[PDB]
Amino acid sequence: LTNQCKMINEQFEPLVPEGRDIFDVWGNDSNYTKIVAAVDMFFHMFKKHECAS
Amino acid sequence: SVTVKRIIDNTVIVPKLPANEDPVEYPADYFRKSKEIPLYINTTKSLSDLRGYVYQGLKSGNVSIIHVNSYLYGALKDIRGKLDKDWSSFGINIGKAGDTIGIFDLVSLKALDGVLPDGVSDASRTSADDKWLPLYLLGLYRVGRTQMPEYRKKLMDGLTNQCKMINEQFEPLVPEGRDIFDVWGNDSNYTKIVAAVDMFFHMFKKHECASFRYGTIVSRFKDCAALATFGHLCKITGMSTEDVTTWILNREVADEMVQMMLPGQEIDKADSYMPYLIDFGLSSKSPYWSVKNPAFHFWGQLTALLLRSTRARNARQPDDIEYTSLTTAGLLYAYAVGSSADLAQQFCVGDNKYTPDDSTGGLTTNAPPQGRDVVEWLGWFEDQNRKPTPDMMQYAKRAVMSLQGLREKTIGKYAKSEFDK
Amino acid sequence: SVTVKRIIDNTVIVPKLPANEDPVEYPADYFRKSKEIPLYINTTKSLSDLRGYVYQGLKSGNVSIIHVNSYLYGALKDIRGKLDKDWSSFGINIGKAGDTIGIFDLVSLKALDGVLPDGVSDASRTSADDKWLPLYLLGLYRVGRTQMPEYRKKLMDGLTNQCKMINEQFEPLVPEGRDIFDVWGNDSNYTKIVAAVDMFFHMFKKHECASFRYGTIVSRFKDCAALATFGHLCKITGMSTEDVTTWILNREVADEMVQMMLPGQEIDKADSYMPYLIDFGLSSKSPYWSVKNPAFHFWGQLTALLLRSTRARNARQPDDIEYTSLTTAGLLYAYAVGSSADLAQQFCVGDNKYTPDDSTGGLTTNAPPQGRDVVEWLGWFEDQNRKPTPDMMQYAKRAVMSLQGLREKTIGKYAKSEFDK
Amino acid sequence: QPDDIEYTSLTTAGLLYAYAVGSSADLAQQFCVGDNKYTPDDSTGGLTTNAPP
Amino acid sequence: AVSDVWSLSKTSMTFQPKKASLQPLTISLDELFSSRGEFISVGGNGRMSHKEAILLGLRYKKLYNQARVKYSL
Repeated sequence: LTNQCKMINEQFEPLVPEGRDIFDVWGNDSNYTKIVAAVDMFFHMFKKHECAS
Repeated sequence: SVTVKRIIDNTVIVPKLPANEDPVEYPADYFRKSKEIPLYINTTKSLSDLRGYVYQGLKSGNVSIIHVNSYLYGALKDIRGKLDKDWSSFGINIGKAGDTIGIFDLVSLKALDGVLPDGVSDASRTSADDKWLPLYLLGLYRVGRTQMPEYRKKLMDGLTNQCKMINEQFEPLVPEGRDIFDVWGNDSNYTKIVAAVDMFFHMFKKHECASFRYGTIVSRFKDCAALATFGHLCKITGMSTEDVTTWILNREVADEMVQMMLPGQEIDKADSYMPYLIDFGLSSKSPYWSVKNPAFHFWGQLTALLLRSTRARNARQPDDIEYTSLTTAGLLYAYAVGSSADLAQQFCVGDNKYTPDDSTGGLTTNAPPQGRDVVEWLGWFEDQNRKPTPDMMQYAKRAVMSLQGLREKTIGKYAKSEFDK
Repeated sequence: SVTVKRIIDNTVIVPKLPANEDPVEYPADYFRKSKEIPLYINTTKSLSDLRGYVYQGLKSGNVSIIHVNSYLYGALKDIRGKLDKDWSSFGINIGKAGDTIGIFDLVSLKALDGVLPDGVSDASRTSADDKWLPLYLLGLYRVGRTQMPEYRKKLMDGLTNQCKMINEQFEPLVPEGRDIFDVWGNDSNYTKIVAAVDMFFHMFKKHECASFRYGTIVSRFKDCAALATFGHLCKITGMSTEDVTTWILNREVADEMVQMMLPGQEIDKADSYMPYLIDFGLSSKSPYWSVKNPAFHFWGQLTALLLRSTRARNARQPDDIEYTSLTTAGLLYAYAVGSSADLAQQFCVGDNKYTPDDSTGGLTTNAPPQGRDVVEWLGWFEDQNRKPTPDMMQYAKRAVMSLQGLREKTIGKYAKSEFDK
Repeated sequence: QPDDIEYTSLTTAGLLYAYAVGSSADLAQQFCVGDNKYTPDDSTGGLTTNAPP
Repeated sequence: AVSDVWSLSKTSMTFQPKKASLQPLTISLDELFSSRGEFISVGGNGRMSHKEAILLGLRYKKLYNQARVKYSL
């Protein structure tokens, strides 16, 4: 909640008690793991691009 | 020593690890491609209108950096400052012997229009221009960087200095008004302004508007902690740069030292761009960070700590380095220095002490060498079976014994639990 | 030592460091370019009005320094003193033979137009000027300076000497009503008034109004702390300035000593401008700051501490200095004087103990030199293999083991955590 | 700490390796101004070999 | 006694004070050494002269350099 403020606004989404009970589901979805890996692999090649952030 | 065989199987194995190829970016290589520093500021709004968005933007916590960057340009357009000599850095002749020059005299360009906020405005303040507001914008660059429990202490002297102008006031909030200006240092353009002001007033030292440097002075060598640690070691031992180099006894430290001392970076000359390599965007990976020189950093601080350094306690203990051998090398250096105070008469009223040669040998020499010649000490340590002496360990025990309230993962904490058993 | 080779690949390395060089500013050099110390007193309109603006300004915690300056000028304006001798400092002739002189006969002018609005005032106040109010405005120079809680002893002090004329009153509040007079010492006109008053009454010590010095006295030799420790060291050793100087055993300290003792700065003059070089704007970087002589400060205070000093306990430990060498030199010196009281009979009735018949017999020795000559002690120390003796160590232990309540980063804490174990 | 492994043997091997690394530091001159130290012939002597490698 | 220079151990030497009014230091080998072994331990030979033995002998109470600047030595 500091890197998202670099662009335009400061906004926070998840809550306190069940804040972590919604992200551990995502790691089970194989397509989501394929998305974050492909993104990381892409910018590992093109580090000088501004979207490397 | 390349091919490795498994004994039982009589089979070849190739030990290998993931690659690590993150090179450092040297200041000189920037000017080798780009011959001008870009600064994108949009001047669409007047001085009075730009003043309005910031005033309420610090209170509400909703402040656009574009408005700040435009306001900082419009409040520092002063062309004050006459040069008496040539000013050139990396083949860039920005000034000559005649010109009355100002800041922003690098390369100035314009940013694309499309600033969407433009909200929460106030036309109350008018005479609060070149007084207390712009100096406070530069001062929050200091406060935002430190993530230590030291927010009030950095907001103590970065507020009282502004009261000397008109009024004693503060805008950002106490609790939530601390995370707002942490976004500021991420903005490429704002950091270019902070470095440009501080560089300019480092040249024009005597100029009456040099007071801006308060809060701006922390940008100089801000990334160059590895040069600082080296500087600090020279002062703590009282030896020259050349001679401190010869007491490097570890290969990793030597490689790092070579990296830091690459010719043609203008490190030793005063008025240069290099002290603000990251801030200007000349570099994105500084060769002078203390994370890119981990072994030298560890060996430097530890030796300084054993020599009673007041700042080495809270220094960073780096990960993934050859601790044990770096510790022995540090202990030896510290021990040589601290057991050999080269005390000599400096002044006289007629008579003085002289002993160029009167030292007799023939088993008249059990004690460690007198002086700080690494060749001699490497001789002595060789005779000590390359193993630290009860006396070396006692020196270290005495050095760290009284350290209190140390923090985790520090060089002070390492040394204490290493030498006080 | 210039060229450093790396042994492995025979590459040349050039060890260098960032330049941190700010040349010290000597008092005499000011009068090389200017012949007058300008006192921009600005506004000088109605004492009765200024009285009211100031009185409420201190009560409401919002008073303009311009109003304070103008009030102080008009209150001390008429103070006169008749000279016996000539008065000159750094070439500039202040007074002649039998002239009648005021405190402000040190160059006065007018400047920037912009009088601060009413703010807060009341006409109810009578004529209690020369009575207590200006002394208060001079005495808050002392109060708004200290970091440690001593303002609850300094503001309380401004009540014994304040009420010599009329009743008892204190204007600034307890908690946040302190930062108002903190800033004053940054308005170069105000500091010039405090220094002038003091310098005037240091000359005319017999004047009836010499008690104005109860507020201005700490303005003198402020910014010359290094000279004080040099003086303190002479008084605690009992040696001459010349003898103490022969006991410098570190090059860094010698360098600093040469800096302080530059000829032609009127340091030992009776009534000079130099005890106020900063406040009078003669200098911006005092050659006689402890900060500009770190090694000497450490060496001096430690020696004094081991000699039972009641000042040194709380003396600030500097950083970036050769602590180990300095400590040993300090100890040796401390031990020399602490072993050699040099007791001698001073008075007789008809019989006195004679020493000129015997001072040293055959063989009866194995003890330290009985004088305080550097040369004999340097000779003795080299016989002791240049390492402090158990007895030197027990001496230091005994000197520091009894002191309690030490603060951080002080000479006291350093010595205790070095010798008490 | 993993389960189902031979702790006692891995400890001895680990102790010996660490003791070997810890006893013998790198320690060699890297830079020189005029003179430098060497010892590529002088190993021991000597029979004072009541010491580790 | 042995060795060749140890005979002179009982005979004393005198060194002239460097300062105007001081007493000349009268010293001997049997005063700087306890027996015989100490002399050979510190680095002594029989082929030594009486002075060279005495100068080496100024190491018992650790007082050579102090004597060096205080006496004709």
